[PDB]
Amino acid sequence: LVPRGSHMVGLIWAQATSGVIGRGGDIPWRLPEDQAHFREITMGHTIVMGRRTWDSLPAKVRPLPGRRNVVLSRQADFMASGAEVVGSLEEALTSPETWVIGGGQVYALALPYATRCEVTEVDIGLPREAGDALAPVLDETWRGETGEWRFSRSGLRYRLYSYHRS
Ligand SMILES: NC(=O)c1ccc[n+]([C@@H]2O[C@H](COP(=O)([O-])OP(=O)(O)OC[C@H]3O[C@@H](n4cnc5c(N)ncnc54)[C@H](OP(=O)(O)O)[C@@H]3O)[C@@H](O)[C@H]2O)c1
Ligand SMILES: CCc1nc(N)nc(N)c1OCCCOc1ccccc1CC[C@H](O)CO
Ligand SMILES: [Cl-]
Ligand SMILES: [Cl-]
Ligand SMILES: [Cl-]
Repeated sequence: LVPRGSHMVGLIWAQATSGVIGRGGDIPWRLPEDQAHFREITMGHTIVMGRRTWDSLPAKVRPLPGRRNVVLSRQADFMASGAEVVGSLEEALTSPETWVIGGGQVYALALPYATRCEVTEVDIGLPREAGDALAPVLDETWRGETGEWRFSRSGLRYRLYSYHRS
């Protein structure tokens, strides 16, 4: 339904209400429904991530299956078995559809080129702390849909946002 020849760049992240997305090299909650949602949006596309986000993935689950994994690093010799390692976004965004999957630093690099954001908001009270990874703050050029709150099996509630721009 989209004519060929374009390069869609999307950002996808899950945040606490505060904007925190990462802490102690991990995501500070677990939400299997967000894992399923993440897999559904990114499946079959290129995924780009920072080196710390690659490191945050358990060895037994990376590279993420069904997707072209791209890792951004300033270390040319970085070992990312099953993934491409790139030194800038200049050649990371060549696929028809690329999803930037974190973390805090890489969202900021890629935001200027993005036309979709898929956000999971988790209703957990985590005030920002020194060294937290934080979500980008979208400006007024973004528009989109806010989903209904839903309870996960753990009792945490969450909701999905789908943002778009030209
Ligand atoms: N809740 C979510 O949705 C979500 C998603 C993803 C990650 N996370 C969490 O976010 C945290 C990690 O995020 P983060 O901001 O600390 O790190 P990150 O963005 O994942 O990775 C940063 C690394 O990327 C490389 N990098 C950054 N800028 C670069 C540039 N201009 N050129 C070349 N390479 C560059 C550098 O790797 P080198 O040091 O190797 O040079 C830098 O250390 C973790 O806690 C993770 O669990 C959360
Ligand atoms: C699911 C976390 C997440 N959610 C959204 N909405 N956006 C993201 N960018 C995002 O991060 C993806 C990178 C971190 O991946 C983690 C971290 C902890 C648990 C599970 C995963 C998924 C990894 C594979 O599902 C198992 O191989
Ligand atoms: Cl996955
Ligand atoms: Cl950050
Ligand atoms: Cl921007």
